[PDB]
Amino acid sequence: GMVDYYEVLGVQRHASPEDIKKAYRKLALKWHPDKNPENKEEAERKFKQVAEAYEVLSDAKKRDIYDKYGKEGLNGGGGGGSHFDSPFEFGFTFRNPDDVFREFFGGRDPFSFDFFEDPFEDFFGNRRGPRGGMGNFKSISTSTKMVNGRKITTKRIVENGQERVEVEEDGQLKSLTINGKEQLLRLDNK
Repeated sequence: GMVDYYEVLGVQRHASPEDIKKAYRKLALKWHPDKNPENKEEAERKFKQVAEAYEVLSDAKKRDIYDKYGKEGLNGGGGGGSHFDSPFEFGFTFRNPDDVFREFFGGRDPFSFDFFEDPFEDFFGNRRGPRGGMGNFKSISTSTKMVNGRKITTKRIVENGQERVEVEEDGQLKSLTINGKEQLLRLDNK
């Protein structure tokens, strides 16, 4: 009948490889972890499914199998009674969906721009930019002590060459300094 991966892509069984590429790219954005983190439940599940769907469905070796079977799947060739040459299952494991998207996109929004959607030009940091960026951290020094029953924690965080000191008391930020310039926390109403 049809291959379930088509339903994952949201297309018809007669969709071309190029149309598979379309759905793949579109859904890569649509259900991207950073696109819809609010519904991470539906997003994660479908996002990962898209990885599998694309990789397998787009494989000519699997298409050969599907053509033999008639898109029947379970023992399709036997049920249909077909006689075509096809590749065999050799105990192949499942691939990390994240690695799939890493290969083809880099784990990033397919429809993003390096000149317009610059991660390092984002006040809020909703483009995988600095301020919590992986590989951007040089070194973090953490030291905690007890003062009059109070938990005093000081963190020296170096990121992108910039140093910021964070001093907390019982889990509450008391002082914050950036490159020797103390910032006023009263301005932070987030």
